[PDB]
Amino acid sequence: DAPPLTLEAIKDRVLYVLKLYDKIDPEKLSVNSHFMKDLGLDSLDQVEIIMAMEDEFGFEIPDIDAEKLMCPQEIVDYIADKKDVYE
Amino acid sequence: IRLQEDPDPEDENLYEKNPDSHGYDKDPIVDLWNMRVVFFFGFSIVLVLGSTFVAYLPDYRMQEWARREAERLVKYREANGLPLMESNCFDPNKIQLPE
Amino acid sequence: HVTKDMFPGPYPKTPEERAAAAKKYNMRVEDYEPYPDDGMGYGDYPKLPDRS
Amino acid sequence: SFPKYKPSRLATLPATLDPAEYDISPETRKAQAERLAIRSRLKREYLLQYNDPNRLGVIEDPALIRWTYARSANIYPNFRPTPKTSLLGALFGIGPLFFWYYVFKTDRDKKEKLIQEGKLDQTFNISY
Amino acid sequence: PDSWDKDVYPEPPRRTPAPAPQTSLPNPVTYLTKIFDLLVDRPVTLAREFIEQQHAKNRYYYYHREFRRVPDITECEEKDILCMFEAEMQWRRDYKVDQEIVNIIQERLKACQQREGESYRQNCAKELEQFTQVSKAFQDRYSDLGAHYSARKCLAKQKQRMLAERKAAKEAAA
Amino acid sequence: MLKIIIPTTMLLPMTWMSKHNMIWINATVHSLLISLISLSLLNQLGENSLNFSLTFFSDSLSAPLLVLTTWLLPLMLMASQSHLSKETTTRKKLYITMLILLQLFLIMTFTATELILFYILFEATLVPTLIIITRWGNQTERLNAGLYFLFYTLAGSLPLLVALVYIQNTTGSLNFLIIHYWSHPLSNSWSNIFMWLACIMAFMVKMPLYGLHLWLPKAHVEAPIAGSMVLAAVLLKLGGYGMMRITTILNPLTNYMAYPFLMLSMWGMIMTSSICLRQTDLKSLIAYSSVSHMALVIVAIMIQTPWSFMGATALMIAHGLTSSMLFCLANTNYERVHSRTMILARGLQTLLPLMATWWLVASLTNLALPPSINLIGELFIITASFSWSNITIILMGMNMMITALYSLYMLITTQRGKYTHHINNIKPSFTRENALMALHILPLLLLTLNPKMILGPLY
Amino acid sequence: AFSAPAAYLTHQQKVLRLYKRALRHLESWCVHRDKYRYFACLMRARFDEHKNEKDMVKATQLLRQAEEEFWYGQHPQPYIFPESPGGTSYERYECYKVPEWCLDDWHPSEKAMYPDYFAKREQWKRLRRESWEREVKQLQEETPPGGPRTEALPPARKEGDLPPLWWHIVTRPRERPM
Amino acid sequence: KRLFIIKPSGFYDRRFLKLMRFYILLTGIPVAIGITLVNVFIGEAELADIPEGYVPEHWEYFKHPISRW
Ligand SMILES: CCCCCCCCCCCCCCCCCC(=O)OC[C@H](COP(=O)([O-])OCC[N+](C)(C)C)OC(=O)CCCCCCCCCCCCCCCCC
Ligand SMILES: CCCCCCCCCCCCCCCCC[C@@H](O)O[C@H](CO[C@H](O)CCCCCCCCCCCCCCC)COP(=O)(O)OCC[N+](C)(C)C
Ligand SMILES: CCCCCCCC/C=C\CCCCCCCC(=O)O[C@H](COC(=O)CCCCCCC/C=C/CCCCCCCC)COP(=O)(O)OCCN
Ligand SMILES: *P(=O)(O)OCC(C)(C)[C@H](O)C(=O)NCCC(=O)NCCSC(=O)CCCCCCCCCCCCC
Repeated sequence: DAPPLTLEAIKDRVLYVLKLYDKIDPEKLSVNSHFMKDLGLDSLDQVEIIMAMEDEFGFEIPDIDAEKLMCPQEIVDYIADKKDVYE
Repeated sequence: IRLQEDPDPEDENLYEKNPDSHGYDKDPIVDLWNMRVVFFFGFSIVLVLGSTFVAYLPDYRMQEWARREAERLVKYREANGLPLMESNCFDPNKIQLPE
Repeated sequence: HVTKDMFPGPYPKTPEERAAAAKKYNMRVEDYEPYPDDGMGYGDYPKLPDRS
Repeated sequence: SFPKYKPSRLATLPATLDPAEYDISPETRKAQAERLAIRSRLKREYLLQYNDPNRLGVIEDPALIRWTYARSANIYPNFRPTPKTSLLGALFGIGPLFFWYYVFKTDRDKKEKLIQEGKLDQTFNISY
Repeated sequence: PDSWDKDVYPEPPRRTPAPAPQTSLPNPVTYLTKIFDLLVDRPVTLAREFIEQQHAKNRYYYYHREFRRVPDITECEEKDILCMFEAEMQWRRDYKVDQEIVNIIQERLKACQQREGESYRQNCAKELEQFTQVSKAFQDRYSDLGAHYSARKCLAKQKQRMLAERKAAKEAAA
Repeated sequence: MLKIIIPTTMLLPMTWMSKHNMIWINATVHSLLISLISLSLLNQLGENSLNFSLTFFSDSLSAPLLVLTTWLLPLMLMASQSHLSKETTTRKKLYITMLILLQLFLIMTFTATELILFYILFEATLVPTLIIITRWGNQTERLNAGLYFLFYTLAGSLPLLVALVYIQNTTGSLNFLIIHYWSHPLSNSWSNIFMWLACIMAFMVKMPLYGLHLWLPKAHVEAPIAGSMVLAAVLLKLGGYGMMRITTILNPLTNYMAYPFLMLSMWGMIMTSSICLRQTDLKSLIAYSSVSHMALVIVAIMIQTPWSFMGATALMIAHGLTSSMLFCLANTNYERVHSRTMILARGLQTLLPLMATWWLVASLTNLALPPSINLIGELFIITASFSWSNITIILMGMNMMITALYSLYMLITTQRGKYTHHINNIKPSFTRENALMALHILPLLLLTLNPKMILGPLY
Repeated sequence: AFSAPAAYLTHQQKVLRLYKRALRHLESWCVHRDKYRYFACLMRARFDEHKNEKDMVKATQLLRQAEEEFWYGQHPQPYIFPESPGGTSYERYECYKVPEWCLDDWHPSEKAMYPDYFAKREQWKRLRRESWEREVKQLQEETPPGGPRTEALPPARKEGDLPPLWWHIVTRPRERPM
Repeated sequence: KRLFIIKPSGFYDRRFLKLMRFYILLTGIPVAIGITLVNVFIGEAELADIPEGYVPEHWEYFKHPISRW
């Protein structure tokens, strides 16, 4: 019924959420932008980003895996792997 | 070790050597005919023929006979004003009480 | 492949028996604790926390 | 400040409210590491067997075998007729029998006495 | 069909009020009844006519078996196995006939209650009294004789009841 | 009855002279033919039994049991085909010979007209069952199971032999017709109490009765599939048939001696259902369910009312069929995974749909779903017990609730859930197994359609 | 679920999990988005106020008090995502998940109904059977003499190898198998 | 895109179902046809009083033609 997800759509949506975040400069934001190394965030900000992704995609990321997603590309890979997206 | 014992053999799968196996025998023809005789005899003969035989068994329990006799007795009793069911099974004249 | 020494046995009395029982059940010796010897037939089976 | 949560048998204490979860000694860390090591060893053995391509059957579980053996075939050899076991067995095996015997005997005696006195409504009772 | 005895199975005369419509609207029940008669009743009537014509081609009869009367357990001597057997068989046949009589009376009662409908508590009180009498007599005869009931046990029960009645009558008029 | 007896004694030489690869086919075909022949015994009279000769007679209680035995033999043959693939020809022929001898002894036991011949055959059934269990069982406990079974039965039945010979000396004959027509009341004295105890205790140990029942789980768990099928379906009904036959001469003392056994049977229903609630073995669950149903039959026989005997007979037949089907399903699951633990294999509805359907139907029949003959018998027994007293309704209600609970519990545990990941030898169900389940289940529904054939002689 | 657990949770992990739980329960209480944003900002203000604390004993005491406050003030019926454990759609499709070992029990006619799929399946089976020895050798080379200390598996060091114990992870059933 | 649906082998269960249906209908259909033909062309016996000085048989005491046979 619902249209299937794709890698490009997942990347677009996660970058959309990150660009809507007010503590991230959209011009310096890319899929390889580390949240703490080159974006200057901290643990609480990373937790809030993970929660925003959970709200965006309508599913919960366990805390054991959420503490390791430090890149938009990593978030995309996790979502695609969980949703069984291969294209 | 304590004995010169054979190792436990692996269980054989009937579907490996015969994908059309019915599970009766490892020989294909014997398996097929075992299945055929079991199905034919059991299902067809026993089920269908025994079921219709039991359904059309004669009324040796005399249920319909008892119903007809009851109808006749009820008609005779209520036609003559007699009670439908008697007070006693036996005759007090023939019964002699001890006294 | 299970041997005769891998089955539950009597209540462990000496500390060596307790260590052997803990090793049998793949538990730490400190974490191992059997049921009290009230004659209820539990044996040396560990008394794990009553959670679900 | 806030009302305290009181744990019970069926309402066990949560892990975040356990006082021992905040008083950690260096020995506790060693115990946790040992537990993790045991779990990892068991997991490695199971995963090797599970991912073996030539395996065809059921991976026998010694823990399951021990549980089934202890619950069924290991009870009597480890039974001693202590006073507790004697009293519990006598109670739970005899008391219900005499209780039901007394109840049914009283009920049937009352019914029989009523029948003998001829004050029990037995009309339309032709199926017993 | 009416292949049963009206006296054995009584039925009060059927009074159906005549249709007296007070409106100009057509009757859907009447139209559907006409449709049902045209589509179902006529074909099933034709099929039954054909089947009954085929049955009348070869007509054969079956009979109701008549059983002779034999001396009963009261006349049977003690330890006389043949007479006891005959009396027991006769008693069992009588028991089955009495059971079917009770069934007939119960069927009468059920039919009368359903027929009367909303005024059953008064209209079908004649069947209730007949059922009460039949049930009382049946209970007094074949009361709790057990699963191993026999003509001898029924005779013993009757003798006990007769003795009790005689003692009550004596203590009343004595 | 010779027209049924002789074909079994011809099954024996046919089995021993048939070819090595035709033994199963010949045995199954001719067992089915013998069952069809034995179907003619259902044409019973309404007043007296069918007296073929001075030795054998058939009644409305004997006929359904004979039909059940003759129908159960080929199913046991199919199960034996299942689990005896690698056996030698001589040992397979010996197994078939044991089954045939057991069936012949059961037929003669059900059709015997005298109590002493009935006892002789009813004790003769012990030898083939003991041999089958202790020879073709799979685990170590088969020897202990055989010892328990044999000694429970014999300790029960020897005082029965003493009582029978005493009764013959006192009265003149042990012929059932004579002891029924010439029956006299039993006085309330110690000697009569002990004679009653001898007979009843023999049949209750055979039944079994709660407290005298450990041999039943021991033997049924450790027996092979055919042994379990014959132990649960027919051999348990020897006690009920004997009690329904022997109670003719025990009145009115039965009205006074029935209290301990009634209380034992009802509390045993409750206790065995509760045990079924927490069993880690499937065969043990089925065995304890059998114990509960037989306790209900005991209650019916002891209260001894015309509405209780019909329920007793119907429940015996229904329980025999249902227990045989349950044991067959459990044996299929065991042969797939080589373990009797219930929680070992799950997701069997995902892996095997048709077997899930068979499990659903068997569990529905076990919990007495209307209008099945299981429910018919249970409801008749409950109504008779209610007439007896008005707290038996409470006991029966709680027993029925727990029965439904454990039946659906075993169904959900075995069939529903997530399949075990490391069990990758679940092959598709065989046509033989599917046909076995169908042949178990269809007669139950046909008897539901026509229930007057299994309601005993008091119908 | 994809990550091997550690022996224990550090203080940072404990406080982060408490923060996420508190935010989720606050969202459950504050249904509307603006109200939730206001109170989530207040909650993060509290966390940032307590963020800088050199005294670990005091930090642990604050964490314990915060956990007690959360347990007292938690939502009795918190929002749960449908597919998450405890959700209304949790484990809904577990009955539709069938494995490839079931898939290889098919009849030849059924297999012939899908000719192209089973060629690739045979290729996958050969690939699995040609790597097991290398996988077990790599696993036994890298383990300490005592045994594994964690549930983390090594990757494939060589170019022609595959990460050990990969078959079931790769061939697990799809989240919507039917 | 169409994805392969992994299912357990239903061929054997379907084959068993078709075999059971065939073997039940192998003789069930002739039995039903025979019963219908007997009921249509050979109706049930009609109850009649026993003729004077006549001794019938048991099948003459039964009604349905199949039961009499
Ligand atoms: C299954 C194995 C069976 C083995 C033994 C088979 C023995 C067959 C013996 C020959 C058949 C005799 C039938 C009765 C002949 C008519 C006269 C009579 O006595 O009628 C009595 C009674 C009543 O007869 P009546 O004497 O009242 O008069 C009727 C009117 N006339 C005189 C014209 C006959 O019944 C009938 O007449 C109806 C008979 C119906 C027969 C069909 C229904 C049963 C079907 C059974 C199928 C099973 C296989 C059968 C194979 C053989 C078929 C023929
Ligand atoms: C489709 C879904 C099925 C499952 C759900 C069930 C839903 C209801 C389905 C109902 C289907 C049947 C309805 C139509 C029934 C027609 C047949 C029926 O009317 O006849 C029955 C008869 O059926 C048979 O008697 C059943 C036979 C049962 C015995 C079979 C034994 C086979 C051998 C197996 C041995 C097993 C041993 C077990 C211990 C004995 C009832 O007897 P009766 O109506 O009056 O006979 C009429 C003939 N008269 C008039 C001359 C008397
Ligand atoms: C006044 C209102 C009563 C309401 C009843 C409520 C239920 C309470 C009754 C049952 C509770 C259990 C009591 C019986 C069980 C024995 C208790 C026990 O096990 O004690 C033993 C030691 O044995 C004793 O202490 C015995 C004391 C109690 C004896 C009671 C009198 C004995 C009764 C004799 C009759 C026995 C047969 C009864 C049935 C006969 C047929 C009716 C050791 O206990 P531990 O668990 O190790 O330590 C725990 C400390 N809290
Ligand atoms: P990030 O990696 O940048 O690092 C941040 C952390 C917090 C890990 C710090 O590095 C750190 O450890 N700092 C010192 C330790 C510390 O801050 N301890 C105290 C923090 S917990 C605390 O203060 C929580 C109190 C307020 C929240 C209480 C929750 C109760 C509300 C429940 C409501 C539920 C329903 C509404």
